Amino acid sequence: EVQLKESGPGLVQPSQSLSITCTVSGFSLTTYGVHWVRQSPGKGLEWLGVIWSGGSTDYNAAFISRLSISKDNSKSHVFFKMNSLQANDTAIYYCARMRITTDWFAYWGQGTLVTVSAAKTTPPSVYPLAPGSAAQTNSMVTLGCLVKGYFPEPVTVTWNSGSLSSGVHTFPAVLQSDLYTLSSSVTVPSSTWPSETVTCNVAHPASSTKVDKKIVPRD
Amino acid sequence: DILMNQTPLSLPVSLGDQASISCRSSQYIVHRNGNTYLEWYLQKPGQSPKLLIYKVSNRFSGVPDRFSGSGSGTDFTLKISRVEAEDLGVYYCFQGSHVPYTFGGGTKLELKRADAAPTVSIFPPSSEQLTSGGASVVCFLNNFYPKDINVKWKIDGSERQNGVLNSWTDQDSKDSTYSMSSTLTLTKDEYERHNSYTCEATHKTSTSPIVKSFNRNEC
Ligand SMILES: C=CCO[C@]1(C(=O)O)C[C@@H](O[C@]2(C(=O)O)C[C@@H](O)[C@@H](O)[C@@H]([C@H](O)CO[C@]3(C(=O)O)C[C@@H](O)[C@@H](O)[C@@H]([C@H](O)CO)O3)O2)[C@@H](O)[C@@H]([C@H](O)CO)O1
Ligand SMILES: *[C@@H]1O[C@H](CO)[C@@H](O)[C@H](O)[C@H]1NC(C)=O
Ligand SMILES: [K+]
Repeated sequence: EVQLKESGPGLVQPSQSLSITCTVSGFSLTTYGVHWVRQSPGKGLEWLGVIWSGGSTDYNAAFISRLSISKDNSKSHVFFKMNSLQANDTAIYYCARMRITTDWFAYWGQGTLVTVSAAKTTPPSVYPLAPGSAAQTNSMVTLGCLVKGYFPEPVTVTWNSGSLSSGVHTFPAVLQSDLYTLSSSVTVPSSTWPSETVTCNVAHPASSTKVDKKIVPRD
Repeated sequence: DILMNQTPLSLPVSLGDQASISCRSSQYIVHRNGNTYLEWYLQKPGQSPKLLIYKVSNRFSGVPDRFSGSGSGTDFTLKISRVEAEDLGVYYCFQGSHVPYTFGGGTKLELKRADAAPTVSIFPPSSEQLTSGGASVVCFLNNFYPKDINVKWKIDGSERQNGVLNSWTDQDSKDSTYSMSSTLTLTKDEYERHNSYTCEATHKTSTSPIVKSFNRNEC
């Protein structure tokens, strides 16, 4: 009912520009300012700038040299453009009405995850993680899948087609080189495995990859 | 710029506890127009921040009575009187009085539980990965409390710092614990120059580290 809908790329090449459109419904751009904010693990939340009802703007001076905010009152669009992105501009970007006085239109857009990278689309390797031959047994048994060298995010991982929903930790991806890696662990009865099959199902839609990998015990 | 310092960084609590979050500004934050634009946001995982408190003390649309703000000058506080499950997340303070607008570092509101040691599991590289030229040794440190934890890799007696990447989960919905992976990545060639591989976890629960390991001689 009040909505700020964001549209634009989730991937930007180093040195290229990021454009986002914020489509506003539920209040008038000719009465209320719209702000732009980003969130990154390096800097947390950072306010980038604002376009006021009259079209005047304020920018964070650390960005002023490469940032532009404009709008189209008739279409109810606010436009964000930042130039010359570098790896550390990887962040979630938001349009938002904040810093309110009289009104109750304080709402944020759903957020646009922007990754700055020259990486090419690349499917994962899926390596099974089984205990070493030596030794090593006690209840329960923890197994895993290593999902290595993919781009872009995301991948999904389920176990035995989702039967082993419980006892699973699938960890956040980290960057090594210019590609992503993560792992998923699963813990299941020592009596069950290997009498009972355990297979991880990995999906990477961006490469139309679907892989099941059975966890064989090693000898 | 105006500096916004939140404390604590992290706050554990039981469902029904009262909580108090602090935000301190490096200067006075009264806008030229006379208003004090101190705002409080709560963010859940994978959601946009949502406004709780505006102009210091005013509750936003649909914010429960149990939430309240106060403060003046350089000192502001948010207090919750009876924390419910829906209140858990990361709290942020914001000043929109002086360009550039700025956020605090965040305060995480997480659910309290009894201590638990990490369940540590070490996994040698799969034969598949070795064929591909790489060797990732994976260690999982699963289901531990509190969050703080230290992981250390040793190869043939020597601490190994380079090639180690770590990834952490958020607090588990079902049991309220955390889980971590530590992954040591080597080339195949360097993996096969060494025999003993050790993952060592040091945690509040034990004065002795938890040590899992394997030997390649046995692989
Ligand atoms: C056409 C109007 C002239 O005003 C502006 C413009 O809209 O382009 C903005 C104006 O900036 C200031 C000011 O008075 O100098 C300071 C800025 O920090 C803000 O406070 C703005 C507005 O007051 C903000 O408006 C809103 C808001 O967007 O939150 C909405 C309003 O309907 C109202 O609710 C107010 C609130 O009551 C008062 O804050 O909040 O004002 C300045 O940039 C002038 C410029 O000098 C023209 O050359 O342009
Ligand atoms: C961000 O990235 C570039 C990398 O070239 C660097 O010059 C700059 O110091 C960094 N600054 C911040 C604030 O991240
Ligand atoms: K108007």
